[PDB]
Amino acid sequence: MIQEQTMLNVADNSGARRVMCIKVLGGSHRRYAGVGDIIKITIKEAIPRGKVKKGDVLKAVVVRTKKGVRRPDGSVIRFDGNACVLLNNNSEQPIGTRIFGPVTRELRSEKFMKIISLAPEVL
Amino acid sequence: AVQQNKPTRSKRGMRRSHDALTAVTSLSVDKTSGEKHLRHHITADGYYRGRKVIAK
Amino acid sequence: MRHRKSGRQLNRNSSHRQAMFRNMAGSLVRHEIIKTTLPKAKELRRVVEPLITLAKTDSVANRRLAFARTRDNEIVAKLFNELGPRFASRAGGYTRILKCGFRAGDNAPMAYIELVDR
Amino acid sequence: SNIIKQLEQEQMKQDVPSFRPGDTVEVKVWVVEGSKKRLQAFEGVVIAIRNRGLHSAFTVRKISNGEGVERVFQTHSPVVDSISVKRRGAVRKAKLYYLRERTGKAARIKERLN
Amino acid sequence: MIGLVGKKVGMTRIFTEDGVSIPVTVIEVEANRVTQVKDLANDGYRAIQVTTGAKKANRVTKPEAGHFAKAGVEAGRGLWEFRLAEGEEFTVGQSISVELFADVKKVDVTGTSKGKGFAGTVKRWNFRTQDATHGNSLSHRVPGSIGQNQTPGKVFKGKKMAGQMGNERVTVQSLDVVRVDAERNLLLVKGAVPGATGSDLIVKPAVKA
Amino acid sequence: MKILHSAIYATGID
RNA sequence: GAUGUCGGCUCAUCACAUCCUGGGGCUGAAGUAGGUCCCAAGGGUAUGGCUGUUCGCCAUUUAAAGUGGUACGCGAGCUGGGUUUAGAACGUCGUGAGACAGUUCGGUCCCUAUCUGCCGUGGGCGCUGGAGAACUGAGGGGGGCUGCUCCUAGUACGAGAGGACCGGAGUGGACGCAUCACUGGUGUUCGGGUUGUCAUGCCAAUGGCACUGCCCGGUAGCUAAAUGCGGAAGAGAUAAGUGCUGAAAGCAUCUAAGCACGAAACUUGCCCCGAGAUGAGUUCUCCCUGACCCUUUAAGGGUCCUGAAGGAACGUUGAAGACGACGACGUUGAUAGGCCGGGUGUGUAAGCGCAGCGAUGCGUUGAGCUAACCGGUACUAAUGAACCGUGAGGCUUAACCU
RNA sequence: AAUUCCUUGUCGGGUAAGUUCCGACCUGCACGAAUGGCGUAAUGAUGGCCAGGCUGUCUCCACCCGAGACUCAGUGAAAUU
RNA sequence: CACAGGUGGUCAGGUAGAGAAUACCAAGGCGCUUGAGAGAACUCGGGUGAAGGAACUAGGCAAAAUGGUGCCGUAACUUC
RNA sequence: AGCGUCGAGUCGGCCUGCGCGGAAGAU
RNA sequence: AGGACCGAACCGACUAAUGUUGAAAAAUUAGCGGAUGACUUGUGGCUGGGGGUGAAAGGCCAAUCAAACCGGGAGAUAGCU
Ligand SMILES: [K+]
Ligand SMILES: [K+]
Ligand SMILES: [K+]
Ligand SMILES: [K+]
Ligand SMILES: [K+]
Ligand SMILES: [K+]
Ligand SMILES: [K+]
Ligand SMILES: [K+]
Ligand SMILES: [K+]
Ligand SMILES: [Mg+2]
Ligand SMILES: [Mg+2]
Ligand SMILES: [Mg+2]
Ligand SMILES: [Mg+2]
Ligand SMILES: [Mg+2]
Ligand SMILES: [Mg+2]
Ligand SMILES: [Mg+2]
Ligand SMILES: [Mg+2]
Ligand SMILES: [Mg+2]
Ligand SMILES: [Mg+2]
Ligand SMILES: [Mg+2]
Ligand SMILES: [Mg+2]
Ligand SMILES: [Mg+2]
Ligand SMILES: [Mg+2]
Ligand SMILES: [Mg+2]
Ligand SMILES: [Mg+2]
Ligand SMILES: [Mg+2]
Ligand SMILES: [Mg+2]
Ligand SMILES: [Mg+2]
Ligand SMILES: [Mg+2]
Ligand SMILES: [Mg+2]
Ligand SMILES: [Mg+2]
Ligand SMILES: [Mg+2]
Ligand SMILES: [Mg+2]
Ligand SMILES: [Mg+2]
Ligand SMILES: [Mg+2]
Ligand SMILES: [Mg+2]
Ligand SMILES: [Mg+2]
Ligand SMILES: [Mg+2]
Ligand SMILES: [Mg+2]
Ligand SMILES: [Mg+2]
Ligand SMILES: [Mg+2]
Ligand SMILES: [Mg+2]
Ligand SMILES: [Mg+2]
Ligand SMILES: [Mg+2]
Ligand SMILES: [Mg+2]
Ligand SMILES: [Mg+2]
Ligand SMILES: [Mg+2]
Ligand SMILES: [Mg+2]
Ligand SMILES: [Mg+2]
Ligand SMILES: [Mg+2]
Ligand SMILES: [Mg+2]
Ligand SMILES: [Mg+2]
Ligand SMILES: [Mg+2]
Ligand SMILES: [Mg+2]
Ligand SMILES: [Mg+2]
Ligand SMILES: [Mg+2]
Ligand SMILES: [Mg+2]
Ligand SMILES: [Mg+2]
Ligand SMILES: [Mg+2]
Ligand SMILES: [Mg+2]
Ligand SMILES: [Mg+2]
Ligand SMILES: [Mg+2]
Ligand SMILES: [Mg+2]
Ligand SMILES: [Mg+2]
Ligand SMILES: [Mg+2]
Ligand SMILES: [Mg+2]
Ligand SMILES: [Mg+2]
Ligand SMILES: [Mg+2]
Ligand SMILES: [Mg+2]
Ligand SMILES: [Mg+2]
Ligand SMILES: [Mg+2]
Ligand SMILES: [Mg+2]
Ligand SMILES: [Mg+2]
Ligand SMILES: [Mg+2]
Repeated sequence: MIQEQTMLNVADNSGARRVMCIKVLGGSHRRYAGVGDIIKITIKEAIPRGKVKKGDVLKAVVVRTKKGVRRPDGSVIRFDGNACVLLNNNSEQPIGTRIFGPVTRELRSEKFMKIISLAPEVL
Repeated sequence: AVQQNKPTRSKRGMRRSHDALTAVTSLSVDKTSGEKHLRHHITADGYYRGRKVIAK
Repeated sequence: MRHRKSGRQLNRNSSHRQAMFRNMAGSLVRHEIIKTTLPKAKELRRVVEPLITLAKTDSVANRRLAFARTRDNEIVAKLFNELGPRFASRAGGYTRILKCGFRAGDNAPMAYIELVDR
Repeated sequence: SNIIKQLEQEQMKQDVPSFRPGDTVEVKVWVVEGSKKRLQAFEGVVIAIRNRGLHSAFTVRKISNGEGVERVFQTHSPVVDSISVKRRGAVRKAKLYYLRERTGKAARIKERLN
Repeated sequence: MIGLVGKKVGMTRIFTEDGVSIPVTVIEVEANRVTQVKDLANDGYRAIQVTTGAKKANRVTKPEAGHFAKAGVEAGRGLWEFRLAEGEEFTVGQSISVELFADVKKVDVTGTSKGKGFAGTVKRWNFRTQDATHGNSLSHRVPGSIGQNQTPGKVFKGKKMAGQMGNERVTVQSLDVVRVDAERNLLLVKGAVPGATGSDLIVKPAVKA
Repeated sequence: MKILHSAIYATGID
């Protein structure tokens, strides 16, 4: 449940540390983005030497949310923070080579198989 | 907001046509005492359905 | 909307309602018959009869619960000494409501609420 | 009432172990990842139990990879395979939501010996 | 074709072998007894009148008692009608069970929605509330403007305002038939249906499916 | 906002 | 002898000179993507930074972010940032008081709705004996949006790059209707922790107050952020357009005689209201089968007897409700309260015993308490009655039976 | 610039995006030295801009507690015409 | 006006508290001259709220938030 | 006119009466 | 010691909401400023209308102020309604 102005933490070694959602992509008047939804983000904080720099406009996919995801049986998996993985603006592929923290099965798609493989745990 | 013209006694009576009161349809009679009373209400003397429920 | 809800506000807040019902329960236990407005009697039915059900069994814990709910040692003693044994066989209907017309100062529907064994 | 009671009691598991909030439990769930079907283990402290019969659920909190994850399992759901109580905890509340702001020595729960 | 009249029992869940939980509504559809069959000659159209349930003898009025006596069936809690499709015929006194939906995949459920009473514009028509601060004066959930300064100089018919909400006939279409328990006279359908517990529902085969 | 005599606000066209 | 203005918010409504979706002609139209013109108003038709701004520029989206009218729609619906009172200052003008299509700081927005209009809900009478139900449908309203992926197919086309039409599935955004099974919110009517103080003689245990004193959880109900469903398929008649046959005009020609197609536009099909539809409709069932007297002697009045079906009234009430209205019951009774059992929530009550100098811990004990929940129970309250409502229901003309 | 019409002057910083803000340039329509010029610590219910925390200000509202609104009994106005 | 306004001096209990603040009480005084019901929209005064956190707005208006004592520690600038 | 053939009219210009298109707006 | 600091009484009135036929012809609630001084307050006295007083707003001078109120000139005058 990520809208505009929402701050997220990066779950990859792309150099960023904190990003802000500036647009929820995927339709007109679309309000929220859950796990597995591409968003347009800007970089607020970054490590001194990394692949990305502060003030860059990129795309990202949300991997963890406090709202959580719901399973067909009615189960819900809630995390303690909102995390996303930075993606290339054109190819929409991960920038870093590592993923920090667990992810969910909602990313089990042909597009994010790299994230699934690099993730430590998939719960 | 206020009226632009004075309403008539005809309109006043038409509005008041729904203000008529309704009288009581019937009054129950106690079996033991025989006094008239409202249904499901005790009598003035203190009787209800042939029993002196209260004193006076 | 008040679907499937119980309890009369009676134009009062919770503390005033609780204090008024405590006083009215004490008066009803003391006098075995009281005259009051019909909604007040209907709401009293739901707080006086559980007190007699509690007083049916005599114990220190029950006496302390009755004291916490009534704040009158005379009322607690009467409940656990007379009303308890009197209603020991009876289950449920310890009170009766008799509608007695309307009040004079205001057109308030009045009624008498008493004990069935009186 | 009786109809729904029968319809729900004809679907309830009879092998559910007895656990209390503050107890460490491990739950086996069917991943069904791709064609294969395997069992995944989720171990953590129970912080909330909702006892509504067939609609019963329980919340388990686990610190995984430096991130706190809370998962709510339906007790009678077929996806849940087994629940095992690894450790018993001593708490005085039905809900342990205060553990969401504690980590490390502050999140420790005394064991219920007897 | 024709449908059946049942009672809403409540909502529950069904767990499938693959872990999916289906929210279902329990509908108690007992035997419906045919009281009158209408034809194109006497009535001008083809439909069947049915009754279900039981009613107190001291409250069944004499005209209704005579109608049920002519029908030959026991008095129920009401009377409903279903139009007959071509090639469909029923006899007076015939009993129809929940087995009619044995092969039906999707149904339409008609009921009376729960009454909200007098509701405001925000609740009834999803109107946006005005600002709660920044100087707003006694205008928070008010509708706002309802017309134009002139031309037409009036309010149009059908203007969205406050009024009675709910307590009206509502139909939900294309609900999956989860289960048809003939022994218990039960129909389990996926989703939610209008009304509260104990309300009368009319379940028909889907028309848009 | 200026208030004229007779307690009426001065909202005249200018 | 007064028609409140710019912008913003809420709520809209109409036109088509159409932004997207839809259907076609031409193309300097190979395909994809375009340009122009014609038809088409059913639906839809962004969020932010700056600025009082409309506008505009910029960032990022979308199928699209249309153009206009409606007192440049809308202040007896809100705001008051701008422009227009009184204060003060800068630049400039004047000797000055003072003044600038100049900037800057600050600066009271009243109205209980009579009529029309609109949103809901009732009373009266009528519909031609009265009453209880179920319907038909003249008419009216609601809804109609669209993205992406896959198959056909890397096929048609194309030197390559690139890349289809038609057709068929899946999954989304926005909107709308329901509902509380799940996930949550609330839950001052349930349980517990705790601070200060007062009181019940005192210890213990409780209660009042301090925002529910502060909090921690939480039943039912309501509810969204939660989960079910929907936009249709089909039919008829057509717009632009495309045709067959065919003369006027031996040819030609979609047309003048005929015939076949043709769109989210129209009428249906889907949902809801609906016989005050005074043109007041249809079907089923139930009830009333006395006497006498006057007359201005007829659709007349009066008296005695009779009071049916049904309704109204009263009481207990509802997931019905502002009040009416609507629904379930009234002893041949589960309508409400209480009571019993269970469930839920909270969390191991009080008393007693033991250990410790004590705070405190342990056992009895998952104890005690437990609202609106579930299944039962006639203990309490739903009284016998009385009231309204009648006694076979007009004339004429036809068709049958007699 | 409390002064600049052109003007949202030009460059830089801050923001994804800044007609406001800050630092400069000087092309000062129309600054300027007691109707004082330029600085200035502290002070200000003073004007403008930014950041952390905070939140129903908002996305987008939901529920609850009270006082009216609603019904009953009593008393009983006003503008306007 | 039997009107949420204004009006000088004097007295100064207990517990907690720095205190004449504040909360609860004592002596003393009072429940404020219409009541009774129900628990719609809407208005007023409040409580709570998932995820986000100024995206609202002319403007963080209003709300929310901080808040005591003791100790450690505290920058540019400065008229010290 | 049609494809030498063909077997009754044909080709246009002028003046005129009445007609058609050009012709889209907001309750 | 301080026209020193925080903060009650006391003195003011910066913001918002309510009210605006009000409880009130300027108030209530929640916040807000000063609070040993150029402070505040009780009683009595003085300054009178082209005059008074004014840390200056054309502010105040009995709910009235770019010339108070009362009586008179006076039935001012009104090419206006
Ligand atoms: K359109
Ligand atoms: K007007
Ligand atoms: K709930
Ligand atoms: K104990
Ligand atoms: K200048
Ligand atoms: K100087
Ligand atoms: K100041
Ligand atoms: K102060
Ligand atoms: K003078
Ligand atoms: Mg009246
Ligand atoms: Mg109830
Ligand atoms: Mg009242
Ligand atoms: Mg209290
Ligand atoms: Mg309702
Ligand atoms: Mg809004
Ligand atoms: Mg106001
Ligand atoms: Mg307000
Ligand atoms: Mg207006
Ligand atoms: Mg006039
Ligand atoms: Mg057109
Ligand atoms: Mg259509
Ligand atoms: Mg803009
Ligand atoms: Mg900003
Ligand atoms: Mg206008
Ligand atoms: Mg317009
Ligand atoms: Mg305006
Ligand atoms: Mg202004
Ligand atoms: Mg001035
Ligand atoms: Mg106003
Ligand atoms: Mg009128
Ligand atoms: Mg429509
Ligand atoms: Mg729920
Ligand atoms: Mg439930
Ligand atoms: Mg409680
Ligand atoms: Mg003690
Ligand atoms: Mg007290
Ligand atoms: Mg007190
Ligand atoms: Mg709580
Ligand atoms: Mg909860
Ligand atoms: Mg031809
Ligand atoms: Mg042809
Ligand atoms: Mg049309
Ligand atoms: Mg019962
Ligand atoms: Mg206790
Ligand atoms: Mg228990
Ligand atoms: Mg710049
Ligand atoms: Mg100067
Ligand atoms: Mg100076
Ligand atoms: Mg009255
Ligand atoms: Mg008084
Ligand atoms: Mg007073
Ligand atoms: Mg004083
Ligand atoms: Mg005090
Ligand atoms: Mg209320
Ligand atoms: Mg409020
Ligand atoms: Mg709050
Ligand atoms: Mg929140
Ligand atoms: Mg939160
Ligand atoms: Mg934050
Ligand atoms: Mg903004
Ligand atoms: Mg904005
Ligand atoms: Mg503020
Ligand atoms: Mg506050
Ligand atoms: Mg013409
Ligand atoms: Mg000082
Ligand atoms: Mg002021
Ligand atoms: Mg104050
Ligand atoms: Mg100070
Ligand atoms: Mg101070
Ligand atoms: Mg001046
Ligand atoms: Mg004065
Ligand atoms: Mg003069
Ligand atoms: Mg003279
Ligand atoms: Mg004169």
